[PDB]
Amino acid sequence: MIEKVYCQEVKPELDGKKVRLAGWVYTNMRVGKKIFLWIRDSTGIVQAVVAKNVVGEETFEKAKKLGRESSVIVEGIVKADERAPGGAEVHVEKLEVIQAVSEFPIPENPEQASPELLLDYRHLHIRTPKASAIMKVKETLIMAAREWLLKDGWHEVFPPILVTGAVEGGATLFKLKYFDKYAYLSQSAQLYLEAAIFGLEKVWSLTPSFRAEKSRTRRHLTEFWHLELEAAWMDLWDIMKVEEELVSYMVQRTLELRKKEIEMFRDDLTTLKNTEPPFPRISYDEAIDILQSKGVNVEWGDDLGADEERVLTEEFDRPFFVYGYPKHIKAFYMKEDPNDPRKVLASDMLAPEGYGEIIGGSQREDDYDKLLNRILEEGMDPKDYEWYLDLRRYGSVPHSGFGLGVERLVAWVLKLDHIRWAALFPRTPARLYP
Amino acid sequence: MIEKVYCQEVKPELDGKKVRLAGWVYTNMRVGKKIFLWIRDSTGIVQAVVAKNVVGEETFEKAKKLGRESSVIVEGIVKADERAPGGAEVHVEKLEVIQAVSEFPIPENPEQASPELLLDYRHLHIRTPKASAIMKVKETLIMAAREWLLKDGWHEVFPPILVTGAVEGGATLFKLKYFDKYAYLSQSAQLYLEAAIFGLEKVWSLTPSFRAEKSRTRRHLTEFWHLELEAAWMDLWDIMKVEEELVSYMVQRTLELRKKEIEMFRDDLTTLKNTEPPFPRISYDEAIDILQSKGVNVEWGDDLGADEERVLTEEFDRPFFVYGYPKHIKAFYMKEDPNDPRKVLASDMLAPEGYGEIIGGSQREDDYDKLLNRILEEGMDPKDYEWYLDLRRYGSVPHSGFGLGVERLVAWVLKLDHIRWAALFPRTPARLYP
Ligand SMILES: NC(=O)C[C@H]([NH3+])C(=O)OP(=O)(O)OC[C@H]1O[C@@H](n2cnc3c(N)ncnc32)[C@H](O)[C@@H]1O
Ligand SMILES: NC(=O)C[C@H]([NH3+])C(=O)OP(=O)(O)OC[C@H]1O[C@@H](n2cnc3c(N)ncnc32)[C@H](O)[C@@H]1O
Ligand SMILES: [Mg+2]
Ligand SMILES: [Mg+2]
Repeated sequence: MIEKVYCQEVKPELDGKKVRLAGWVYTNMRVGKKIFLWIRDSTGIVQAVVAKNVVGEETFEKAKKLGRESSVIVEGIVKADERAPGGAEVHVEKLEVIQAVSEFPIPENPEQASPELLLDYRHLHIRTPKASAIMKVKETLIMAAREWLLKDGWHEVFPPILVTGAVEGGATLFKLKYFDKYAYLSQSAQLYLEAAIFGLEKVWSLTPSFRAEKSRTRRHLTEFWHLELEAAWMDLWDIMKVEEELVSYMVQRTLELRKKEIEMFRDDLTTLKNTEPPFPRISYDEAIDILQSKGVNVEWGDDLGADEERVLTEEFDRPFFVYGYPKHIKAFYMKEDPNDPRKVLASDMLAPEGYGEIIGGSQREDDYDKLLNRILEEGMDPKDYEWYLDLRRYGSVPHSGFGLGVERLVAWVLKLDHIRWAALFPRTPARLYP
Repeated sequence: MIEKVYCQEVKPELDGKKVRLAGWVYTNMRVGKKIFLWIRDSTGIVQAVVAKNVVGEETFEKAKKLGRESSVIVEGIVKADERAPGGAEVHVEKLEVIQAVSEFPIPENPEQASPELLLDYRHLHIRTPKASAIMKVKETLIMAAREWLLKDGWHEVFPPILVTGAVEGGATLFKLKYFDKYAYLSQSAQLYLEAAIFGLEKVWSLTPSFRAEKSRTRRHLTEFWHLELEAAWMDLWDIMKVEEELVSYMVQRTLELRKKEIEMFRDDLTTLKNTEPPFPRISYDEAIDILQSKGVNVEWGDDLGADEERVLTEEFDRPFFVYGYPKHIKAFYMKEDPNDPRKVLASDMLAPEGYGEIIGGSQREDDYDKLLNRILEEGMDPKDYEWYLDLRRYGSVPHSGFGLGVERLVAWVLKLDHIRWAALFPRTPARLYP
């Protein structure tokens, strides 16, 4: 490959040096007698100045016709100039047009288009600066998680996606034909992580999870990226400490590295800056009282839906925990509160500013008889869970874990109006394509 | 959480210090008047010495009954002793039996069991030392890949799993009902990575890929982990350089960190040590000649199946490339060799010692008309690929990429007898459970 110079490298200190740019036309404007092509690549935008008496009539005429997203190679000499973007421009000596484009279907400001058009052309939308900024934020949050997980001594595992058991209820399970049988798409790797702690003690995975959720909200995808941890020996309170340390590190590391991208989306970084341990903790009981005090018609035992969570977040300026939920609005695998068996040792972590749940976790039931009884009570077939019950037969230990919704976290960090914008190619009940 | 001391931390320098172990009984033997419990955790095995006159009759009797995989907490004093494992043992003061076990269904040497029994109890098999060693190797290879990818400036993305297009042929596609429509499970994220290079230039993903492969070989899973890279500007020769640099780094970093685990599986590390650039490169033409010279009944134009690849590997002592395949045994998206349009600019990387293909990659067709013609020739519906064709309409650039099978790589590194042992919970046509 003939090596290129990235746009971000075009700096005043390169004055007088030859560079080869490779990228796509961002804008094309005549300035005086010259053509100014702003060329974008994955690192920035550089002004390339095309002069007729330097490149010749043929090249000059070709340059006039280059619309947005035309692919080009540009060779020229860097000139330091304070008026130019980045303080330096390229005086073009050679222009190779790879493909001229004049009708790119995403507008220069994509948010002047209908969101439905942007989704119809999602494969083109992702190359635009704001959409790409979201993907850089997403990769940085995940990089940060892996740094924290490595340092704190967790083992990464690669759990199955094709499964035979519901983790989070049958209502949101995708079913498929699998040769001579049927399989489901995993809603969560949790049960497999619970198997893995017996060999590795502290484990995590990052997997796509699948939820056949009919409701078309701004917080639900049918496919999402799910960062899950499970640990031997830890109780609910221990796992909550892990959650706040991990999320704080993810957010602070991403503030450190991606300030520029975040400032494209936020006028106020306060809640992100506030994201350090210890996070506020309220009981579900306290949540109900806060909600009732603000006029919300909620009764103890009711689920906290998105609208309840929204009002609740008004009282907080950073992520916070709600803990100790009524048993029967939570999943079958959760350990009862030994002080009050009406409740389970569950906690959710909610983001402020209306975003609501980003993590769901719990301490797991570690008693065989109790777990089996709960499976039966929920109308589940113990045969589908025999292997999971085995974990309570062959050296059971107390353990806890949780799952983080990566897109939910990205949506809060960037104050997105819909979770879909945090997925490279979002999947929702009416959207499968591109 | 009351803090524990990991088995690996029990060292002679801790002589006289109190420790709290937490783990599972590995062996239980009476030695003289005492009970020696070897306790395993995720980091090793420590000898815990239980003396009747120290712990009392009740505890001593409980200790006698602890079989393999009994879960225990042990508090005691470290004593340096050269006869003990790791040069140090724990003199037990307190033993808490969490759950006594006597009938763990995996034998102490698992390979004395039928592989079918181990798979039936896969959730228990994964906690055993060899199986856990495979998972530590797998996580280290992947950690190494991410280190290399970060340093070399690639962006991580999170592509879709629910899709509408075959990347690697319709024969191995899983189909499912998706609300009012149908979806497929991704065979490969490649086409989406190709969209993403227009914004990010150099991208990668690690995703589960799904292949409805009926043939029950030792090299095929129906679900596998797929590390894929795609890069603007790079041709086939460029991407081959990336492949050998990445794989060499993965293997060398894993040799550095996981020598102990690898030596559980290999008597000879030579081929791993040999894995540094430049890898040998032979053309498909050369491969055919080598094969014909060794008596293999292969004709130019024929696919190189697993048995052909096996014989071919005999001539190599490290991974190697085969390049320049006949067009019609390769996928629709591959760029024709401009010097010889009977061929495409494809290469596979084969592991030695009979393992065969670990990477499939190519330069991609970047001309709209050629790609459309190929889609039509293969009986594919251009409507399902309109968005992919769009990438050749809106600023097309030359580009190349590849996919690495993580389990295939692990199987070669550890000289496994079947790829299934490299998956946490393997999926094959007859195996969906646990
Ligand atoms: N390992 C565990 O303990 C996780 C547990 N088994 C679990 O699946 O919990 P959830 O609360 O359903 O999901 C966990 C998180 O996953 C996200 N999530 C859950 N459903 C989601 C959906 N339909 N779309 C997008 N994100 C979704 C939310 O952030 C939620 O807090
Ligand atoms: N991004 C790309 O260019 C990849 C390309 N779209 C692709 O899917 O190529 P394959 O050669 O089919 O698969 C790539 C690798 O994926 C692995 N693989 C492919 N099929 C596999 C299977 N059924 N089981 C286990 N591993 C399998 C093999 O290592 C193979 O070399
Ligand atoms: Mg939840
Ligand atoms: Mg292949």
